[PDB]
Amino acid sequence: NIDGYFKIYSKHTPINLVRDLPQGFSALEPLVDLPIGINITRFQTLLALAAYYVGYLQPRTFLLKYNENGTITDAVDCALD
Amino acid sequence: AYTNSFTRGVYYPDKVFRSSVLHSTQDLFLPFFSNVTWFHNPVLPFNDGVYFAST
Amino acid sequence: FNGLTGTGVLTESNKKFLPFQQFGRDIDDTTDAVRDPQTLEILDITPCSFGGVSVITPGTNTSNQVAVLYQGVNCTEVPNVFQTRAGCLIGAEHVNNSYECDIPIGAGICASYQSIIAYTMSLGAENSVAYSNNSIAIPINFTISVTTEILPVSMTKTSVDCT
Amino acid sequence: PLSETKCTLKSFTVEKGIYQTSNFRVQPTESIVRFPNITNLCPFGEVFNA
Amino acid sequence: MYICGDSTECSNLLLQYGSFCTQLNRALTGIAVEQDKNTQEVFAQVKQIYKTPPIKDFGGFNFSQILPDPSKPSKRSFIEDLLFNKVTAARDLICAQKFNGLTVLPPLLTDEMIAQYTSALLAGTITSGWTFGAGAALQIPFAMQMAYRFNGIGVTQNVLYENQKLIANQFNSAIGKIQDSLSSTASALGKLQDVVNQNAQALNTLVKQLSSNFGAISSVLNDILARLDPPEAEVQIDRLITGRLQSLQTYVTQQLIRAAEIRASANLAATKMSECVLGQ
Amino acid sequence: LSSTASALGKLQDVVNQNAQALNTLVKQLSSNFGAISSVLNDILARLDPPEAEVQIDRLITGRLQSLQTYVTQQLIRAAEIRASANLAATKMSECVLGQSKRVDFCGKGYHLMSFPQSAPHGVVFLHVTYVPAQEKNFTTAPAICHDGKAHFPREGVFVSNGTHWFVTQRNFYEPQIITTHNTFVSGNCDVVIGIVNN
Ligand SMILES: *[C@@H]1O[C@H](CO)[C@@H](O[C@@H]2O[C@H](CO)[C@@H](O)[C@H](O)[C@H]2NC(C)=O)[C@H](O)[C@H]1NC(C)=O
Ligand SMILES: *[C@@H]1O[C@H](CO)[C@@H](O[C@@H]2O[C@H](CO)[C@@H](O)[C@H](O)[C@H]2NC(C)=O)[C@H](O)[C@H]1NC(C)=O
Ligand SMILES: *[C@@H]1O[C@H](CO)[C@@H](O[C@@H]2O[C@H](CO)[C@@H](O)[C@H](O)[C@H]2NC(C)=O)[C@H](O)[C@H]1NC(C)=O
Ligand SMILES: *[C@@H]1O[C@H](CO)[C@@H](O[C@@H]2O[C@H](CO)[C@@H](O)[C@H](O)[C@H]2NC(C)=O)[C@H](O)[C@H]1NC(C)=O
Ligand SMILES: *[C@@H]1O[C@H](CO)[C@@H](O[C@@H]2O[C@H](CO)[C@@H](O)[C@H](O)[C@H]2NC(C)=O)[C@H](O)[C@H]1NC(C)=O
Ligand SMILES: *[C@@H]1O[C@H](CO)[C@@H](O[C@@H]2O[C@H](CO)[C@@H](O)[C@H](O)[C@H]2NC(C)=O)[C@H](O)[C@H]1NC(C)=O
Ligand SMILES: *[C@@H]1O[C@H](CO)[C@@H](O[C@@H]2O[C@H](CO)[C@@H](O)[C@H](O)[C@H]2NC(C)=O)[C@H](O)[C@H]1NC(C)=O
Ligand SMILES: *[C@@H]1O[C@H](CO)[C@@H](O[C@@H]2O[C@H](CO)[C@@H](O)[C@H](O)[C@H]2NC(C)=O)[C@H](O)[C@H]1NC(C)=O
Ligand SMILES: *[C@@H]1O[C@H](CO)[C@@H](O[C@@H]2O[C@H](CO)[C@@H](O)[C@H](O)[C@H]2NC(C)=O)[C@H](O)[C@H]1NC(C)=O
Ligand SMILES: *[C@@H]1O[C@H](CO)[C@@H](O[C@@H]2O[C@H](CO)[C@@H](O)[C@H](O)[C@H]2NC(C)=O)[C@H](O)[C@H]1NC(C)=O
Ligand SMILES: *[C@@H]1O[C@H](CO)[C@@H](O)[C@H](O)[C@H]1NC(C)=O
Ligand SMILES: *[C@@H]1O[C@H](CO)[C@@H](O)[C@H](O)[C@H]1NC(C)=O
Ligand SMILES: *[C@@H]1O[C@H](CO)[C@@H](O)[C@H](O)[C@H]1NC(C)=O
Ligand SMILES: *[C@@H]1O[C@H](CO)[C@@H](O)[C@H](O)[C@H]1NC(C)=O
Repeated sequence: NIDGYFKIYSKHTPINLVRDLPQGFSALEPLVDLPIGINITRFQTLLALAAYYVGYLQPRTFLLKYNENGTITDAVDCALD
Repeated sequence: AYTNSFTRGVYYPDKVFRSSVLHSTQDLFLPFFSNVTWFHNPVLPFNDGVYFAST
Repeated sequence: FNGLTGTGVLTESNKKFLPFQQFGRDIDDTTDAVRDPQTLEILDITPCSFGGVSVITPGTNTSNQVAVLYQGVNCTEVPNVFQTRAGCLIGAEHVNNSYECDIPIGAGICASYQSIIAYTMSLGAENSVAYSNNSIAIPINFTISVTTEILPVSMTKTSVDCT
Repeated sequence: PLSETKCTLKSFTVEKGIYQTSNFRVQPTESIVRFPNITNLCPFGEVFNA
Repeated sequence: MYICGDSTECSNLLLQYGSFCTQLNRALTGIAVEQDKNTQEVFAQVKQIYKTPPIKDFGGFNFSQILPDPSKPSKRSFIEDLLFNKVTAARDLICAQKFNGLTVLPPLLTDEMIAQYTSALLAGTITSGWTFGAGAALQIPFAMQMAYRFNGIGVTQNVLYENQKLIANQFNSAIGKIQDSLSSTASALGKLQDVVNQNAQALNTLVKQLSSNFGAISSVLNDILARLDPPEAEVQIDRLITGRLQSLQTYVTQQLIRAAEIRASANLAATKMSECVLGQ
Repeated sequence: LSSTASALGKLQDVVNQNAQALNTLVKQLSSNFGAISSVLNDILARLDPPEAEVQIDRLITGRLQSLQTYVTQQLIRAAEIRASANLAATKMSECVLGQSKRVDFCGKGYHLMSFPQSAPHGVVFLHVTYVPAQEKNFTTAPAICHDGKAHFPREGVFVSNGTHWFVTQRNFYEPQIITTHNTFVSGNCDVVIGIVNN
């Protein structure tokens, strides 16, 4: 949520490993941009008749690399080492 | 139950095409080699945007 | 297109834009390709032709006619048209000879008075020495020559105040 | 062109050589403006054609 | 063009800044002319254009590595091909121009005449020694030329005439070794790549300088002109108009400063060519 | 020199460059720079001290920028002239006061002397050079072996006019009869290429 604009990114890719998050890269493409204008602080997930990771977004600088077809192949974190 | 998110959480920042170029971007990203909290009803806070992965 | 402005020449394009991805951009952060928001077709943009203008003259004291050189542009669109690799001349006639030439033009082409002819400059007279492994050529008569050269050493001393 | 050379050099005699006079740009013949389709018109007959 | 393209009010505002558009063009023209003079000063030192004869009786020495090959793309002599391939066609069309008043002019002398000059110098050196720098070239056997050059450093001539085969073999082996030295190592050509990198980076910085607010509302002239009223928008324009002048002046000054040292190096190269090649 | 003009190009170019720089600097003094007028006295006599300072500030900053530009350009030009003066000093010390054995430094040929002459803002040299001509080519030989001993020439080169052999200096045709006094022996004539009996 950026200054009243809710943006949704996503990705659906099959994975070979079944242990944890595999090693590799997978970019995300925007789908929905909605300016409702609600400044949120708590959220939940609902169900009917398991396991979901959660991470927090922080300001940073990256160095993205684009291939010949405009798809990110890799990125470098700037203030790491 | 912290897990090291190796190289996950990178998205296209802007609605612009680019080919064979290296781009320096400043946006809300997930820092590399960070900790993700494994979960299993439990409500979670929403600071400024959440990266939600699931099986 | 979709608010962004500019001036250029539009051409059909065959790039590989991603379905959600609108328009391209060059290395120097300059627009290079666009997607038209009516039929979703890739399109290319070329900067419009522009360039300097030069005048080649043989001197007012000699004659009163000149040639006009348009640097750069492929001169199909310019209001004896001779096309070179640096713009194109107007007012000079091409020849198939090569002379050690007067004032240059560029890219090996140069022009001179005769009535303003443009050609390709020649390095010099061509000769081949008759080399062998059993003969030497020795001079018999010498000459003494005098050569002048000019070297500046200083200029005028000028002082400028502020107040 | 000779008169332009004389004016830009600010003299009545020009020696042998090449001089630059000005630059030229190909002016735009017309303008093109493009916008997406005009959908989802506001309902105005509810408060007018009622 | 660079300060503000295709705008009328911007041109009217710029016209009141005096003539801060003419000395820039004059300085750039002076640099461009001096660049052609630098190239003309070094190579153009031979009167005629000599060529090597089909005779290849050089006493054992093998110059085929450096003599031009007729069955070549541009009559270049093997080594020059490696030199050109190790540095990062040029005839396709005329489109070397950017969006915002950036033009690149072609050099007066193309590579063909440079190759012809070098070939003429080499052929004169081989078939005439140092006699082609003073007056007219006189033929002389190559072995005798080597003998006199040995005599020029104190070593008597009869060293050559009794050790010709060993010296020929050593020369051929050295020419063979320089081949591998040039082909394998890429860091050797480290003085011709710096100029290209510096010029490209300077031009890139100049282009990227355009998208800066400089204290105005936006970095695009059209939006400011078409969103503010004329009587008020004048103040915002004359911040960009002041920033672009500073950027362009900085670029011009840096170009002059870095061209001075190139001129010095070209003069040194001319001296080396005139003294080390045409003589001993 | 008396008839053909336009030979003193460099000095004229220097003078023209300096004069044109001064002219543009002086001409720059007549621009509004966004103020009301290009003369201080008019603004001074028309406006009031509290609100006449903005125009003066604009004029001051514009003129200061122009003056800085002129000074920098003059510094570059002075450095170039310094380099030229250093070269002229070297030539004066090395060619006038002696003889130059380095090729194509003073003239096109074999140098003999020079004479300096003054000029409005520089110096002019008059190099005297030696240049040969009227070529003629003979047949040569590396060394001549007699009585089983291979003789080489002390200083010169072997030539022949069809029948006989002579020793000549390199840069002039002076035939001399071959003698033990101007040839030195070294080894035997069995490993040299080009030995000629005589
Ligand atoms: C960029 O897109 C092109 C498609 O235009 C990709 O080229 C295809 O590559 C696959 C993989 O071998 C081939 O099976 C197709 O035949 C290719 N298409 C052609 C030749 O038209 C190219 O690989 C892509 N580059 C990437 C993803 O880096
Ligand atoms: C707006 O409406 C027009 C029709 O009025 C759409 O044009 C169609 O475009 C598709 C491909 O994009 C073609 O296959 C159809 O033939 C077009 N229709 C006609 C009648 O020619 C257009 O796609 C719509 N959307 C936009 C953004 O313009
Ligand atoms: C040096 O000797 C050579 C060969 O004997 C001369 O070269 C040729 O001279 C003939 C004279 O009839 C010309 O027809 C040829 O064209 C010459 N060869 C070439 C390649 O031009 C040469 O003239 C002699 N040198 C002098 C000064 O007479
Ligand atoms: C060497 O050159 C000089 C000058 O070129 C020759 O001297 C000339 O000889 C002719 C005939 O005797 C005279 O008419 C000229 O007046 C002389 N010139 C001068 C400057 O006095 C000289 O003969 C040549 N030597 C040889 C061997 O050819
Ligand atoms: C309300 O009804 C009127 C009467 O029909 C509409 O006006 C006409 O509508 C038709 C059909 O769209 C058009 O072809 C005519 O050009 C309209 N004429 C005028 C004078 O408007 C009107 O569009 C309807 N809706 C509203 C909001 O007024
Ligand atoms: C001069 O050197 C060249 C090397 O460039 C020699 O040419 C090579 O000779 C070897 C020996 O058989 C061949 O295997 C190569 O294929 C040749 N290469 C080329 C490009 O020709 C040449 O033989 C040498 N000549 C002399 C007289 O020494
Ligand atoms: C100047 O432009 C013309 C055409 O615009 C060039 O001539 C060729 O024209 C055909 C037909 O349009 C094109 O397919 C070719 O690509 C053009 N040639 C090239 C090299 O692009 C002409 O060559 C251009 N002038 C120069 C010096 O390149
Ligand atoms: C080569 O030079 C020699 C030496 O000058 C010539 O032989 C002399 O010729 C003259 C008359 O031409 C005789 O008087 C002498 O007796 C000869 N011998 C000597 C030792 O001087 C010879 O004729 C010349 N050959 C040619 C072809 O010019
Ligand atoms: C100058 O070159 C010629 C031709 O290359 C040499 O003559 C050759 O000498 C060798 C050595 O005995 C013979 O095997 C060849 O048959 C000769 N060639 C011909 C065409 O007869 C001559 O020896 C060389 N002279 C010098 C001093 O190097
Ligand atoms: C030069 O003279 C030498 C010695 O007089 C010659 O060498 C021998 O001469 C004799 C007598 O004519 C021959 O029978 C031999 O065959 C020669 N060679 C040897 C190895 O003894 C030589 O032939 C003469 N000519 C040259 C060109 O050297
Ligand atoms: C976001 O929170 C601030 C206070 O932290 C609040 O003033 C603002 O209104 C919120 N944003 C929205 C869109 O309500
Ligand atoms: C992740 O957690 C481990 C264990 O508590 C800790 O050592 C590490 O520093 C943490 N890293 C981050 C980025 O929080
Ligand atoms: C014009 O040129 C001719 C030949 O170059 C010359 O004789 C004449 O003096 C020149 N006239 C002027 C006024 O320069
Ligand atoms: C030069 O020669 C070619 C063919 O030899 C010919 O086509 C061309 O017209 C000639 N150029 C001129 C200016 O006559």
